[PDB]
Amino acid sequence: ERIVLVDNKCKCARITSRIIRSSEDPNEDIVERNIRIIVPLNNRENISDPTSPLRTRFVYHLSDLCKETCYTYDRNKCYTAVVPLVYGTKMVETALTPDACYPD
Amino acid sequence: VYLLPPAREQLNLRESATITCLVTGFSPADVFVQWMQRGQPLSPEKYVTSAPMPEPQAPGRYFAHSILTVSEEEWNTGETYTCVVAHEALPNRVTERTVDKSTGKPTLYNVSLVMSDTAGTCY
Amino acid sequence: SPIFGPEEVNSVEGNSVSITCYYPPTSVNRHTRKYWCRQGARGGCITLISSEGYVSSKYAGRANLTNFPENGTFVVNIAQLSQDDSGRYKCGLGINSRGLSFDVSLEVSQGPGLLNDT
Ligand SMILES: *[C@@H]1O[C@H](CO)[C@@H](O[C@@H]2O[C@H](CO)[C@@H](O)[C@H](O)[C@H]2NC(C)=O)[C@H](O)[C@H]1NC(C)=O
Repeated sequence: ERIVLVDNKCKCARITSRIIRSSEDPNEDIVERNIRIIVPLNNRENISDPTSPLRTRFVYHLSDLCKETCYTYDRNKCYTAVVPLVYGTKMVETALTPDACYPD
Repeated sequence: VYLLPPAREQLNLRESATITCLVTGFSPADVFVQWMQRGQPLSPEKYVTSAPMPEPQAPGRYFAHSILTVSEEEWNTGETYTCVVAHEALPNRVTERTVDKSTGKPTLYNVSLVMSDTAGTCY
Repeated sequence: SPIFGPEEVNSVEGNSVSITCYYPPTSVNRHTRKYWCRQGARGGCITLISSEGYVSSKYAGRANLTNFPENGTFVVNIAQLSQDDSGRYKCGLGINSRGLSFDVSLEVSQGPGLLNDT
């Protein structure tokens, strides 16, 4: 019944809303803006370079994302960082998350 | 013109609530004052008011008061009770002010912190 | 919410059962965990069988789980039911902690009879 104002899958924010149609009094209703965030406290600040510090601040200018440096691995679109391997050197690909980088 | 809602102490025996249309800081004297209620002036018999009392501190200035004994529910339901002041020291010579329950009530808000209590509900 | 399966399934002891749960046929859902978990009044799914191979210690030989990415499906087969299996369950994918999942109810009852007159 709620109305997802925003669902930002690379900040794990989700502003919904729902008018709490009150007890059947006159129009003394109050609309209601649920919010929800799942901050990781595990990832980098360069989400796609696991050679950086972790994170401390998590800033949500909701104005900005009520409409690109956002910090959760989105499930569906996957990432990578070309990484050297040595068997001689070779500068070669990776797949920084599995089960989504599957060329299928 | 000011206005102070009734004392919470009054709102514990739950009979009557009193409102103080304090008027002050003005000159000259002979201020008439009336109480609106949604464009409806109350009778002057409904309320009571002073005469312009000479102001102690502000020297060449006068002040007065008025009260009205709104009962408990009769204030507890909205009914903003506008208080209007008639004088000659104003651009349009008149002013009015009003109040309700919710003149303040500023942002009461129940934070909650939780751990170690699996409630079987999502988040 | 995007997972779909049968709400309640009933059978009686000694029988087999086979449950199918559905997911959108995208790349990840064709290539990631599926699970069957059991909750209770204690706050948490305990995993019973997984698509990665692990089978619960209490479910060894009893059941298994297979995925048909082409059907956009994964199937759960349970055999040798008992009355100790009746409770609330969930099919789902990915990490158990989130809810990319679907809730299932299960009720097992004994095989009646013994009355040759009926
Ligand atoms: C820091 O992040 C930026 C962008 O988030 C990365 O910039 C590019 O990332 C792509 C990813 O495939 C690479 O192919 C490019 O070569 C990167 N450009 C540059 C100038 O590095 C960047 O790689 C990240 N930091 C590091 C050290 O990789």
